[PDB]
Amino acid sequence: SVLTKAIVNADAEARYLSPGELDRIKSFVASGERRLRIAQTLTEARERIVKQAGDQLFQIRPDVVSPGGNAYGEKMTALCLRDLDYYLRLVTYGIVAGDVTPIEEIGIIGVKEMYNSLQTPIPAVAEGVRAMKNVATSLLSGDDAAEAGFYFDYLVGAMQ
Amino acid sequence: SVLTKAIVNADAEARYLSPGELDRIKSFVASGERRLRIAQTLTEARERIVKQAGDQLFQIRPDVVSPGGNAYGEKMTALCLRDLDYYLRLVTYGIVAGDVTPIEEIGIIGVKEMYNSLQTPIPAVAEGVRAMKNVATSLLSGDDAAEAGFYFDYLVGAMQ
Amino acid sequence: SVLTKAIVNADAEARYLSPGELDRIKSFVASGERRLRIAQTLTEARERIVKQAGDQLFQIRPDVVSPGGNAYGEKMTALCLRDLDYYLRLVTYGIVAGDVTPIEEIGIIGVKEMYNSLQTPIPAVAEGVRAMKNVATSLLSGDDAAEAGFYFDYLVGAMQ
Amino acid sequence: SVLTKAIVNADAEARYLSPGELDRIKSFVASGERRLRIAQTLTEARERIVKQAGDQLFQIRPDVVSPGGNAYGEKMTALCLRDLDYYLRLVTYGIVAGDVTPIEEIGIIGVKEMYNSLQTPIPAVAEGVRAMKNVATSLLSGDDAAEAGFYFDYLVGAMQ
Amino acid sequence: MQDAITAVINNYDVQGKYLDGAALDKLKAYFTTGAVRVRAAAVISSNATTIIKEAAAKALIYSDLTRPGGNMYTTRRYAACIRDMDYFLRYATYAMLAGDPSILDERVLNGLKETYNSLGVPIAATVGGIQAMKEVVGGLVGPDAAKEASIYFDYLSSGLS
Amino acid sequence: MQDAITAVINNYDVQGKYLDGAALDKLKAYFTTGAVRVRAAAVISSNATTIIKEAAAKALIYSDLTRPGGNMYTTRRYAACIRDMDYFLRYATYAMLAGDPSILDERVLNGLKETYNSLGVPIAATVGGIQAMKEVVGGLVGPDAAKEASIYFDYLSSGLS
Amino acid sequence: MQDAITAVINNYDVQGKYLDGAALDKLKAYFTTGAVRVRAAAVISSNATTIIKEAAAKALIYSDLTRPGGNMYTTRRYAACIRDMDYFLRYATYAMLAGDPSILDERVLNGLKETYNSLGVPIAATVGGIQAMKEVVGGLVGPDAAKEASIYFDYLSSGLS
Amino acid sequence: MQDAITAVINNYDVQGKYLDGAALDKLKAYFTTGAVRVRAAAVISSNATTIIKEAAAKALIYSDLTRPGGNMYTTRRYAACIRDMDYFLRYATYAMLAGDPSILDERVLNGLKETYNSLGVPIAATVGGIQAMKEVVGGLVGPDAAKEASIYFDYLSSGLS
Amino acid sequence: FKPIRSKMDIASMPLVQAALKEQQATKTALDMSRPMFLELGRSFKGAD
Amino acid sequence: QELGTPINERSIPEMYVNQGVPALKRQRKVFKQSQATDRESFDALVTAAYVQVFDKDIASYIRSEFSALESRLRNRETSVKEFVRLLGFSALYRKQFHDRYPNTKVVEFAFKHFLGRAVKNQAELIKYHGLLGRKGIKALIGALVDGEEYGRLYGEDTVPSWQFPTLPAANYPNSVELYNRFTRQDDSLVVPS
Ligand SMILES: *C[C@@H](*)[C@H]1/C(=C/c2[nH]c(/C=C3N=C(/C=C4\NC(=O)C(CC)=C4C)C(C)=C\3CCC(=O)O)c(CCC(=O)O)c2C)NC(=O)[C@@H]1C
Ligand SMILES: *C[C@@H](*)[C@H]1/C(=C/c2[nH]c(/C=C3N=C(/C=C4\NC(=O)C(CC)=C4C)C(C)=C\3CCC(=O)O)c(CCC(=O)O)c2C)NC(=O)[C@@H]1C
Ligand SMILES: *C[C@@H](*)[C@H]1/C(=C/c2[nH]c(/C=C3N=C(/C=C4\NC(=O)C(CC)=C4C)C(C)=C\3CCC(=O)O)c(CCC(=O)O)c2C)NC(=O)[C@@H]1C
Ligand SMILES: *C[C@@H](*)[C@H]1/C(=C/c2[nH]c(/C=C3N=C(/C=C4\NC(=O)C(CC)=C4C)C(C)=C\3CCC(=O)O)c(CCC(=O)O)c2C)NC(=O)[C@@H]1C
Ligand SMILES: *C[C@@H](*)[C@H]1/C(=C/c2[nH]c(/C=C3N=C(/C=C4\NC(=O)C(CC)=C4C)C(C)=C\3CCC(=O)O)c(CCC(=O)O)c2C)NC(=O)[C@@H]1C
Ligand SMILES: *[C@H](C)[C@H]1/C(=C/c2[nH]c(/C=C3N=C(/C=C4\NC(=O)C(CC)=C4C)C(C)=C\3CCC(=O)O)c(CCC(=O)O)c2C)NC(=O)[C@@H]1C
Ligand SMILES: *[C@H](C)[C@H]1/C(=C/c2[nH]c(/C=C3N=C(/C=C4\NC(=O)C(CC)=C4C)C(C)=C\3CCC(=O)O)c(CCC(=O)O)c2C)NC(=O)[C@@H]1C
Ligand SMILES: *[C@H](C)[C@H]1/C(=C/c2[nH]c(/C=C3N=C(/C=C4\NC(=O)C(CC)=C4C)C(C)=C\3CCC(=O)O)c(CCC(=O)O)c2C)NC(=O)[C@@H]1C
Ligand SMILES: CCC1=C(C)/C(=C/C2=NC(=C\c3[nH]c(/C=C4\NC(=O)[C@H](C)[C@H]4CC)c(C)c3CCC(=O)O)/C(CCC(=O)O)=C2C)NC1=O
Repeated sequence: SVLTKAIVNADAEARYLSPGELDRIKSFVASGERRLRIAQTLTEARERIVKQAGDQLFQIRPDVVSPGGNAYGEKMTALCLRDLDYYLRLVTYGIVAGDVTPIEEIGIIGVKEMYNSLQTPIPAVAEGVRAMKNVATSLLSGDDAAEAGFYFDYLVGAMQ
Repeated sequence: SVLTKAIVNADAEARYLSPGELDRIKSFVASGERRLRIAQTLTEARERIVKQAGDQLFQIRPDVVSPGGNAYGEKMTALCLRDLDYYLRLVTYGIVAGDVTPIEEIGIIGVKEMYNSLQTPIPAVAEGVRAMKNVATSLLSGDDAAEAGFYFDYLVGAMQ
Repeated sequence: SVLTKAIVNADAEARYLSPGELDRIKSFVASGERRLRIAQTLTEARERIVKQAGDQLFQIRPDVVSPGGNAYGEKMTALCLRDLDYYLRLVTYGIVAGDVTPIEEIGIIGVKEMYNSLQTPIPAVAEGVRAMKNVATSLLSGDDAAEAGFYFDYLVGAMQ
Repeated sequence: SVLTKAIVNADAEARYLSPGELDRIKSFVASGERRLRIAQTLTEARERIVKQAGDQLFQIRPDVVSPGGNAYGEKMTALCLRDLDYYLRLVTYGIVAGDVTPIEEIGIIGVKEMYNSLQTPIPAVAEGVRAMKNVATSLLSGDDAAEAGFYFDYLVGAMQ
Repeated sequence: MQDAITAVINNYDVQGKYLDGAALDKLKAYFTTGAVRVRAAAVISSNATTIIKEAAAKALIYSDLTRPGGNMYTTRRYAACIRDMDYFLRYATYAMLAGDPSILDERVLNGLKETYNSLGVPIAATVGGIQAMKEVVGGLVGPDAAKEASIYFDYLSSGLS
Repeated sequence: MQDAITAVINNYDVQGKYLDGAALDKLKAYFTTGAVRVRAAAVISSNATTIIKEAAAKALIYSDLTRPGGNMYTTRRYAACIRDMDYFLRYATYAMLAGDPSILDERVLNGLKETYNSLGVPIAATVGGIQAMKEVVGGLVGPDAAKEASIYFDYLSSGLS
Repeated sequence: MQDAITAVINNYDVQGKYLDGAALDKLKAYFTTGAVRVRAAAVISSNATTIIKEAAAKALIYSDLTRPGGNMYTTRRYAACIRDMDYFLRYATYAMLAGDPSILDERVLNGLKETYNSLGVPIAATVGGIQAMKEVVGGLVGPDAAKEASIYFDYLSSGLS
Repeated sequence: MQDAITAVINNYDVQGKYLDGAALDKLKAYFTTGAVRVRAAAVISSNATTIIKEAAAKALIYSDLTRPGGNMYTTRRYAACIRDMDYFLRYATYAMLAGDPSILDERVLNGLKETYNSLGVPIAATVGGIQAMKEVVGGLVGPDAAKEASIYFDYLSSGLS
Repeated sequence: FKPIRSKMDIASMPLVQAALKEQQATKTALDMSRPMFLELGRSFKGAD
Repeated sequence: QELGTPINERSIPEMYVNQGVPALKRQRKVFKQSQATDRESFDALVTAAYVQVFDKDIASYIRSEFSALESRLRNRETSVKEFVRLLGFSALYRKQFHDRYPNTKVVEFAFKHFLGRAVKNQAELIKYHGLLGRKGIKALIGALVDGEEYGRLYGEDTVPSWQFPTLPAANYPNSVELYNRFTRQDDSLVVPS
């Protein structure tokens, strides 16, 4: 989180916390209520976002649901939707934490290796993540929409 | 409104108003308070009807929110939701006025040239309107629901 | 004329012409051809203007052609029409000259004593001049119409 | 300014503004953009014009920067160049106003008495102003050059 | 042209605003006075030619207008004047039913003053006839709608004058 | 007295500043509305007596002011009131032409309050008449110069009040 | 209407003169640029609706003109505005093909200014849209016909202004 | 005395009008500048003595004022002059907090001039001291409230002179 | 004691006048924290 | 650059614009018959002569009472000096500026209207008030118009107009106080003695 990053930086430098670091600490704690509200909204709308993102992703990449595709079949598509739910949960974790430490340590480190082993289209994962981004942003006010879109865009970029 | 449609024909043939016209004005004026109460609930549920309608529209056809779609992007989707809100407002206008004069003069005449220049799917817009009809009917009593459904039905018919 | 007024105000200070008054002189000479064209156009249609304006004046103010009216009788009406023709000639002179110097010396100063001695209604003469203005502006282009209407308005206000 | 001089005559004669005065006001406001451009150009070249005017003035008559000269010494030469800056500002004010009332009220009436009291050579000051005119006209197009040269010649004539 | 309801709807559509309490109050205000307007219009339609007859006899006829040299002289001009009176009464009925003077401003008063000035029509006589038919309709309609009927006749008279 | 241009020039001269971007923007803003001021001034000059007549009819006459015991009773006081009314109109025209109330403060408002207190003139009635010409001039000039004409009438009314 | 050839022919017929070296030179000057005009006309005919669409995107929509209260607000007004744009494009194509703004004066410019004045159409916004169409057409056609097409768009904008 | 809030409230009470959009805009514009005034007043209060010392050193002392026969000669008059400078600084702080020079007019300037001619105090020297304090205060308070602080010192100097 | 009146309008002060212009711009130009579909269908003028 | 900047920054401009003599000293026009030829300019001279005398307030009431004087002036039978003198002989001037004031305020009103200043000193009050009471207005006006000061300042053809005197002492504030007074605004005599 923000506190973890500030603490690790001060420890690596071998000094006490900078006043600007305390400034970002105070801003981060003051933004706690709004971040919790955004996380609550996304958690309550977790099913709709995942389902709609799946439908939109299958429209741009119809071949993934096809005979020579990774997600061919009802349970193979269910696994893809469960993956999208996992990434939605990780985005909620990142929003509540204030940075992308949990998202990084859970879902992008080695994701290329895992999906390469599974023979899974990663660009299709990225398209699904973008679809979840659009569906989630449709359910939020503008400022919170940009705040969540930051983490969704980071997930899209890191999955490349 | 009913007044304009019942006065224009009288001016056209050059006579004073006929008793059928007068008594249809009586039915219209007697239904005035119930018309106002009907229109008030739709304004209470303005920003909550459009969110439900957008989800059903995009679930029925996700291709408009696809990369080759007209509504691709956050701001494109916001514009479509704004147009749906516009048509909800026009439906409230028609409900209160008792006819379709304001609806026609504001948002149907030339709408085909509108959406052809913008290259927007008019049949998609029709399903978007029908979603608003269903969500509005879900929050009204049966007689009032049918009354609003008449104007939603007219908008859907004129849109295509 | 503009030349006359510039020369007179320069001679008031007993100094050579300032450059600004020279730009006055160039603007006036450049507009002089258009002014003379407008005056010739009004000159070609002098009889129709006075006739229609006299009809308009007698419509608005019928008391002057009433038994207790200054212009009661056919010869008294003919004298009124001759006065209107005089004012039209003065307006054409003003338009060609550019400055209103001839009109004031010919048919403005002393006109109060004019119509007080003759017992003629000055407001009625004003109404006749306004009708002349309308009929004259009906036969001119918009810029030319405004250019003539300014002098007509001077006549109406200066007979106040 | 021309507005002030027209209003002063109108109030002295106790009457509304004449059509000639209104026309000169109109031309005066029409010329405003080119006047503002000329004033802006002179304002941007303030330092260069002043420095070059001082250099030409001292070349033409170096006796003023001699030991027995009025402007001998660094702190005395600074005041002479500041006076030249004052007159350049007055010229820009005159150009923007359209005539020389600001120049008269601020820098010429009593200038003979002040410079006689300070024992400075008024003919030297006039040549210094003329050098400023030459440097200023070096940075302007022909029409704007003549327009500024009018005010510069006014200053040169007044300091005489 | 526009009625009260369409006028309020247009006045809110220009601002891009939903119908709120004040606008619905205006609409309910028009809705409450519905009965008097249709009853006044029905009685006026039933008594139109009688109204024109009394208005003519009370404001125009038995005067120098009907005699030679007047504007109302000759059967042609008399028929023109009575047709104009019937026209005015009909459009006043329309404006009373619609609750708005827009129809009168559009289809009646537009150019009428200048055309009557060109044709020599007596504007004062026209206003007197309009007020006479206003009086007769106020008598006929009863207390329910006499005031509403009178307002648009006053509007026509004021626009002409 | 000062206009907009001379006001800017003096305000910069007292600080010893060359005309910068802000002063140039102020002068540009004045110059962009030069023609409308001239047109409105010409209209007011042409319609001067009618503005006074309708303003007096709307605000002063047909009341106790014109009756015995009123301040504008008798021909002398009526003429004095209309001459003052015309003074206000002419100086408002000067202010709207110059774009500055400096002339109004310099040549009209100084000593006016205590002069009217000495003579017994009703200041409230004077403010009413000034607002009367404000409405009339706003009707005459049109949308273009209505507010700019109105600001100086408001200046005169606030100075008297 | 008339093209360059017809204009020269009429200007010599009004003197009753057979064609001389100067007229032949003018005809040669027009003939030397015939191919580029036809190419630009074909490109404009191909991309007419696209030219309108990016023209509207850069100049008109996403502004107060589209919001409630804009002149192009409502479907009817937007359809009328885009029809006006396609009219301007077609007549500019005609003018550039004929090498003469006579057709633009005869069938486009006359009446249009006061027509927009009566309708309330923003002339400045229309001129801006015409300029956007001009720049799109110039970018599309290439250096060969850019100035030749742009002169008629400037003619239309100047006639409107 | 009166601040910005009471000035708006009194200006509306004299008309007997409820608060409208303009009054609320004025009140919001005052409320937004709340913390800046408090910070500037705190800085001035903390640095009061140094401001007086520096202003006196720059403008008054080391001259004929403090040498014998001068108006600031003797401890009895030196203490009085520095007390007067303290009074001016304190009331300038009050005026800056209130956002209105009404306190300066009511409790500083009235009778002050004729008091100074009665005592023999040099008005020009007092004005010079006030401007020196103005320069020092503008240096201290920062760019946020420099103009706001300087306006009241200029008000005091113009009232005295 | 005579009333001392007021010669300087409070809205002409540097801080208040500097805040009024910002108040105008913030209310007219920019949007805020309601949904964009609601904020894209707004007419900034009220009766013009 | 900094040697021409104000020092003690003028934090409120146009509080320093108005200092010094008023702008009215140089923001008004002087009228001369010698350069007032032609009908348009002659009317301005005539209407200005009714404002120097009569002090601009009861001058607007004048419609046609002085019509024989204007005719002779236009025909060049009498000079502007004669016109101004005959304007002070009329019953309107006597009614307005002599019939409601003490005999010494008539001297002050006569000075400010026909010379442009107030009374110089006590030795001039004694001369010009001991003549007005001896022979009335028609001698006091003749003494002012035919004096050496009038001949120096205005000569034959020139409207009197306000002058802002520098000397002698207390003639500038005394004159300016008279200048900035509307008609009937204040009737204190300013310079009693
Ligand atoms: C619209 C007509 C109005 C009107 C007029 C009227 N005029 C007269 C008589 C005269 N009018 C003039 C006018 C002029 N002489 C000039 O030099 C000029 C300037 C160019 C003018 C305008 C003169 C000289 C006369 C006298 C006769 C003559 O010309 O020799 C009359 C007749 C009055 C009589 O007593 O006979 C009338 C009626 N009357 C109206 O009702 C109209 C408003
Ligand atoms: C009480 C009647 C008064 C009167 C009237 C009068 N009118 C005419 C002629 C016309 N009236 C009209 C009117 C209209 N045209 C429109 O479009 C409308 C609104 C939709 C109106 C009201 C017109 C156009 C004419 C001229 C053509 C025609 O006659 O139809 C006349 C005839 C005059 C003539 O013969 O030229 C009269 C007499 N006259 C009075 O005295 C009454 C007061
Ligand atoms: C609408 C008329 C109101 C009114 C007015 C009234 N005024 C006077 C007398 C004077 N008014 C003036 C005014 C001015 N002198 C100036 O120089 C200017 C500005 C340029 C002004 C406004 C003056 C000086 C006088 C005194 C001299 C004079 O009478 O001319 C009077 C006459 C009072 C009397 O009889 O003594 C009246 C009646 N009265 C009303 O009731 C109206 C509200
Ligand atoms: C369900 C949504 C569909 C869709 C819509 C879409 N619309 C636009 C752009 C505009 N739409 C309008 C609409 C109106 N103007 C009016 O006056 C009325 C009547 C009340 C309407 C409905 C306008 C003016 C625009 C232009 C932009 C603006 O408003 O300023 C767009 C954007 C197109 C672009 O090129 O940016 C879209 C996407 N798209 C879909 O796929 C749906 C079917
Ligand atoms: C060292 C100069 C200081 C100064 C002075 C200043 N004075 C004026 C204007 C006037 N001074 C007088 C003086 C007198 N009245 C008398 O009777 C005489 C003898 C003849 C004296 C000495 C008067 C009457 C005036 C006003 C009329 C006039 O200008 O002649 C001015 C000019 C003010 C202006 O133009 O508005 C100044 C500058 N100013 C300083 O800064 C010095 C301390
Ligand atoms: C007589 C044998 C019949 C009859 C007639 C009758 N007429 C009136 C009233 C009017 N008649 C006219 C007629 C004309 N106006 C014209 O311009 C022309 C063309 C030359 C005609 C014929 C008019 C204008 C009137 C109204 C009054 C007026 O002139 O001002 C009446 C009176 C009706 C009333 O209500 O008072 C009568 C009785 N009556 C009969 O019994 C015969 C059949
Ligand atoms: C009657 C024979 C003539 C006539 C007169 C007329 N007067 C008015 C209105 C007013 N008349 C006065 C008059 C005076 N006020 C005074 O102090 C004196 C001196 C004693 C007089 C004579 C006034 C003040 C008014 C205004 C109203 C008021 O008194 O408050 C009108 C009305 C005009 C209007 O537009 O309303 C009329 C008609 N009209 C004629 O035709 C006769 C020749
Ligand atoms: C000397 C033993 C101590 C000392 C003195 C000191 N004084 C000043 C400056 C001033 N002293 C005065 C004094 C008086 N003014 C009066 O009217 C009287 C009564 C007769 C006195 C005693 C004044 C007015 C000044 C200001 C300058 C001026 O006179 O114009 C200084 C200079 C302070 C400075 O420059 O900031 C000093 C140093 N300092 C010591 O340490 C000694 C113990
Ligand atoms: C929270 C971190 C995390 C993730 C993400 C994760 C993912 C994950 N994705 C899986 C399968 C899968 N994932 C995909 C994904 C896709 N197919 C496409 O076309 C696209 C490129 C993409 C969807 C947009 C597919 C097709 C499978 C099934 C592969 C198979 O059955 O062989 C599996 C194997 C089955 C199982 O879950 O037991 C895992 C573990 N596990 C974790 O712990």
